[PDB]
Amino acid sequence: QCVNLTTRTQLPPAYTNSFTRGVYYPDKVFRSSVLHSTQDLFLPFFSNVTWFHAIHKRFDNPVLPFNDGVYFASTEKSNIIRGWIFGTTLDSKTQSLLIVNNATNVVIKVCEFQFCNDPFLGVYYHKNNKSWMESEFRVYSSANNCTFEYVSQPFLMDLEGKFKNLREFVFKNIDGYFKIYSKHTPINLVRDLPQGFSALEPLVDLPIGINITRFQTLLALHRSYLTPGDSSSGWTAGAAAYYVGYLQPRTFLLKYNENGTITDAVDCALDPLSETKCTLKSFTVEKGIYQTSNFRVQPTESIVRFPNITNLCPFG
Amino acid sequence: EVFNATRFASVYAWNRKRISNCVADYSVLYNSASFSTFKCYGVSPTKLNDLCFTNVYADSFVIRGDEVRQIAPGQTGKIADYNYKLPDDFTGCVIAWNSNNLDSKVGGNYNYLYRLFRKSNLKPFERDISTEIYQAGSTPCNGVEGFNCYFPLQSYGFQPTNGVGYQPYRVVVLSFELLHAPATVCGPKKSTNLVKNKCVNFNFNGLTGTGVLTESNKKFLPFQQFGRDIADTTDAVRDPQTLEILDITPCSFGGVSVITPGTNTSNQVAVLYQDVNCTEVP
Amino acid sequence: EIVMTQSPGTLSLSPGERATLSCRASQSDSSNSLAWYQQEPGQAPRLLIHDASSRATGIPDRFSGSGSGTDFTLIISRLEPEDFAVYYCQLYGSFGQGTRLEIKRTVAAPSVFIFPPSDEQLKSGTASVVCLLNNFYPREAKVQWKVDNALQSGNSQESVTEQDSKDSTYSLSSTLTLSKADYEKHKVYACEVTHQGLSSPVTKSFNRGEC
Amino acid sequence: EVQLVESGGGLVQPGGSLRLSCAASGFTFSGYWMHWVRQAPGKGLVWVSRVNRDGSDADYADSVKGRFTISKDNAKNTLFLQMNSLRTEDTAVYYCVREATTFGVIIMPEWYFDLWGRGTLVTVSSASTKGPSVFPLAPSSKSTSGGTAALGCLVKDYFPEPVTVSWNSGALTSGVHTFPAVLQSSGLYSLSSVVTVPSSSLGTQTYICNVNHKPSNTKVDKRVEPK
Ligand SMILES: *[C@@H]1O[C@H](CO[C@@H]2O[C@@H](C)[C@@H](O)[C@@H](O)[C@@H]2O)[C@@H](O[C@@H]2O[C@H](CO)[C@@H](O[C@@H]3O[C@H](CO)[C@@H](O)[C@H](O)[C@@H]3O)[C@H](O)[C@H]2NC(C)=O)[C@H](O)[C@H]1NC(C)=O
Ligand SMILES: *[C@@H]1O[C@H](CO)[C@@H](O[C@@H]2O[C@H](CO)[C@@H](O)[C@H](O)[C@H]2NC(C)=O)[C@H](O)[C@H]1NC(C)=O
Ligand SMILES: *[C@@H]1O[C@H](CO)[C@@H](O)[C@H](O)[C@H]1NC(C)=O
Ligand SMILES: *[C@@H]1O[C@H](CO)[C@@H](O)[C@H](O)[C@H]1NC(C)=O
Ligand SMILES: *[C@@H]1O[C@H](CO)[C@@H](O)[C@H](O)[C@H]1NC(C)=O
Ligand SMILES: *[C@@H]1O[C@H](CO)[C@@H](O)[C@H](O)[C@H]1NC(C)=O
Ligand SMILES: *[C@@H]1O[C@H](CO)[C@@H](O)[C@H](O)[C@H]1NC(C)=O
Ligand SMILES: *[C@@H]1O[C@H](CO)[C@@H](O)[C@H](O)[C@H]1NC(C)=O
Ligand SMILES: *[C@@H]1O[C@H](CO)[C@@H](O)[C@H](O)[C@H]1NC(C)=O
Ligand SMILES: *[C@@H]1O[C@H](CO)[C@@H](O)[C@H](O)[C@H]1NC(C)=O
Repeated sequence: QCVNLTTRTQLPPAYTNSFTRGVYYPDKVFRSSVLHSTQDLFLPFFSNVTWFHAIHKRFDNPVLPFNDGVYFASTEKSNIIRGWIFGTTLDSKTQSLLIVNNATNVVIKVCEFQFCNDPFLGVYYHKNNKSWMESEFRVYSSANNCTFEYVSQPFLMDLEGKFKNLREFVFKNIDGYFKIYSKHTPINLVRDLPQGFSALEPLVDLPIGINITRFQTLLALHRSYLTPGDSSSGWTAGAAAYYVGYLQPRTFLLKYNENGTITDAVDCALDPLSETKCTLKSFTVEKGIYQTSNFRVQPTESIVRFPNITNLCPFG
Repeated sequence: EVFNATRFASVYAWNRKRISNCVADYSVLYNSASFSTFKCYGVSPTKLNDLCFTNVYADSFVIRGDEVRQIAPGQTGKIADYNYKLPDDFTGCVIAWNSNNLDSKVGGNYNYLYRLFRKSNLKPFERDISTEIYQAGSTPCNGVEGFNCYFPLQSYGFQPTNGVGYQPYRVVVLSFELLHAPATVCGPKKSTNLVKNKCVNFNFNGLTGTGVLTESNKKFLPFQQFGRDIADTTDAVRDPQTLEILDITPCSFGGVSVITPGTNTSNQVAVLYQDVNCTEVP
Repeated sequence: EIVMTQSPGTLSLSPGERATLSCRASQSDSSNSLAWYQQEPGQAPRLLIHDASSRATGIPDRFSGSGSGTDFTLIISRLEPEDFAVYYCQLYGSFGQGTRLEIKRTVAAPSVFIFPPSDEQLKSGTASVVCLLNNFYPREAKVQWKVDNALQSGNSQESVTEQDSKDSTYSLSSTLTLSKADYEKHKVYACEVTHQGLSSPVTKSFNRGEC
Repeated sequence: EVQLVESGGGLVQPGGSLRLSCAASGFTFSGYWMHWVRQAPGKGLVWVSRVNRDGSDADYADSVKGRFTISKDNAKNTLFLQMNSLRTEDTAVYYCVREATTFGVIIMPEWYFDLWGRGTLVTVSSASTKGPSVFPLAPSSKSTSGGTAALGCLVKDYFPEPVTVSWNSGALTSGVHTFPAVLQSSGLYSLSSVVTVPSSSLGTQTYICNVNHKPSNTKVDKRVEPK
């Protein structure tokens, strides 16, 4: 069943500085007490991250374009954020990736789904037994021509209705492989992402193999007893916050401690001090003058000057 | 799961099953001696266990003994032109075996059917099902029964006791796709017993080298496979079957110096093996 | 479709002398797929030989035969007092009629007794006259009824018994059933037994009404 | 161990229906192809039908086509044979037998039976159960030859399944002759069981015959008079 319901308030999206967040292990190579420089698709330090709300009413889950690599963060305790859908048309014509972390299952199917324009979930909390059970499964209408299937061992979930845990994800789809990097960390503040540095470990490498140019986030509803309206305008749920950033081709300096974990990082093309630190392969630079790069004036226009002749050649 | 099954589809409506995301062992199938016909095109039967592929298409059907050669590139006949056609450059293998004692019914078996007449040629990997009665003369057909209007479908009639050319044979065709894509099906990879404290070659998940493997005290994170040094040199590897960290030490080597006085003073010489323990010299 | 004709139909043999059993298949495309069985009359068939060449577990080394083509022959090296059974051949879609093996013995003179219906039988409404051949060998004879000094057939039933093991002999019992209205008309009822081992056929006459 | 237990069968009027079951224990019943066969009284074994591992493909014989259905569920672990519109020539004892499966790359049935279960007797007739009628068969003078003699009994109009007989509570055999029953007109099974006992022995011990009739539990004992 496809349901298109919108009763939310209208407000422009917010933005935040990404800070020193969104650093993932570029490779499975162990390094101890070694400063290593890599050139990959990273989130720039202090980037402009987009901020989305799911307060009670806001249910903003827009169809954002999927540029090369996507950074994702989520702070919540009601676990309304479930999964993501990836594709080009988000229609039956083209293959689309679908990942759902529902009540008890974590499912990953790449299929030519006929997605409803407003995909979501829904949980009924019956007071007869004081249990939450997902009564609404409304994301796609048809599932045909399935190619890759992968289900993890089912894990039951509380599904409480209401910002103490942070789930950081990096989705990078290159060379026919969709790479997921994940990191779960306890967060005390309930309004903004922390300034502390965190390293995102690889989670799963799915050989999916499609153009991914527009990704969407799937949320769930927690209608228990507060909604008297029909199931087209009346709903209720908890609070959620998720941030979306874009990855760019960047050169980074990564610091490994003796245990092999990334404890610090430096974005080379951020500021002259950072670029100098990258050049010296060190996190501390002594007093002095260091040559780092070359400044070049970039061209502004293009001019073409050809003879004013117009007669066509006698190729006929 | 697909070929132990007791049901095989009709040739004109054959069953195609896709195979992906697994490891395929063709050598064990080839070694087993219970099949009476095996041939391949574009590849030799002995090498499939060493190749990787992106998709496998399994076609299953049942045909008579005297028709098994029709499933081949560049072939013509009733099956090749009305039921099942494959391209001239078809890359794969056609296998067939005796199922006479399993797919026959008394007085001719009508549960299995083939297309006798069709209006056009069959494209490779083209499946068609139709029921309009064929027209061959000057009498209306395609919905009406007249003179010389015959159904464009016919039954083998697999009798329980027939000649080898009429007994039902289960034919399975494996179609292979060499398209540029991440491989999903490959031959099973094999590992040998680990040996430590010796100068021995190693191939750890594609990391190849020579050295001495020793038990190490390092602590990889539970996603890393091998370590590196400051100068980007492989120095530790996690074993893929024991999840154990092994330090890699280059095999002892060095220069050989011949300390000697003048040849006219004496011929006695001494040999210096640089940076070599005397136990490893012999 | 296939017919398995077993030859000979009945083979008689001494307890020690050997023999062979032959089977003919109508359509000889079995490619040496054949099975042999030995079944006592009172218990299930037991497997003897698979693929017509090899022997299964528990089969003695005596059972060993081989055959090719339409003529499949199974040989038995020696004999013991256990072959009082029926040998059956098996193709995938057919079976044999069966061949019985009998222990030979010297010819025995049958002894026939005639029992008339009793009074309890007399009041029921159906009269049965029974003839019992006892201690008779070998298994081939004919029994005839003479009612009112005239033979008749198609009205009596004959029954045979499996040969005993203690002394290798059998018995045959035959009953003639009729209504009382027909029974009272006649007065003389005789039983004639014919046997190739007898010098003359044996006649036994009975008078109705006892004495 | 490994055995097959047959259930069902018995008396049934012609043109009726019946169900036969074969319970299995001790072996993987799903993976083996199954067979049903029968044996007429005093005749050879006659094959009936097949069934696959899942239980969908059968090749019912020409004698049993159209009116016999075979079913094989894997969970309940038993085999079924349902018969409709039974005719008189089908009076027999049915066995259920396995088919040798090699378990290899192909299951590859070998068209051979390895284990024979204990079957049941099925009888089709228009008659009904009735009590047997008995009367002693004691030779009189001029009918008994020599010191040794034979003494026995004839049973008549005994329609149901075969009955067993004994003498003196089965305390002696003296070479009992079984005399298997025979079928006559109007559906009657009859047998004359006789034990060879010398005639010059009656008078000091009583001779009692016991027709142990199990089906309808009509146990009868008879006394033989020397006439
Ligand atoms: C092969 O010849 C064709 C056809 O040329 C025409 O017919 C010949 C028999 C002679 O009589 C020619 O003189 C005559 O032009 C050539 O194709 C032609 O290409 C030209 C240039 O692109 C086309 O002119 C344009 O066409 C469209 C309108 O149709 C507009 O873009 C312009 O207004 C302009 O007229 C011309 O239509 C086209 N001819 C035809 C019939 O479609 C061709 O160039 C020549 N081969 C080579 C290699 O030069
Ligand atoms: C991968 O698929 C995407 C999704 O359509 C393609 O991107 C679009 O390409 C068309 C080509 O006409 C452009 O007009 C659109 O603007 C593109 N979309 C975006 C968001 O940039 C892309 O071309 C595909 N690539 C290949 C190699 O097939
Ligand atoms: C982020 O985007 C918002 C859009 O309103 C803008 O106000 C802000 O200055 C941007 N920050 C940057 C580009 O650093
Ligand atoms: C878990 O698996 C079941 C069975 O395949 C599936 O239908 C379901 O979607 C999954 N769980 C939930 C809670 O949706
Ligand atoms: C999946 O396959 C069918 C035929 O097997 C094909 O027609 C179809 O295009 C594919 N599905 C979709 C949703 O495009
Ligand atoms: C490294 O790991 C050890 C345990 O192996 C731990 O005691 C130590 O604190 C870690 N060092 C750092 C700098 O985190
Ligand atoms: C064309 O070329 C002529 C000859 O050089 C020049 O005089 C004239 O200005 C040109 N015209 C244009 C429009 O450029
Ligand atoms: C399969 O993999 C596990 C994980 O490496 C390993 O412990 C196990 O021994 C492997 N099985 C083998 C080598 O037979
Ligand atoms: C070796 O020794 C002799 C005697 O001392 C000396 O004369 C000669 O030159 C020497 N040979 C060389 C090649 O120096
Ligand atoms: C040679 O090997 C022995 C035994 O392992 C070791 O104790 C010793 O230190 C080594 N010698 C040198 C010079 O490294």
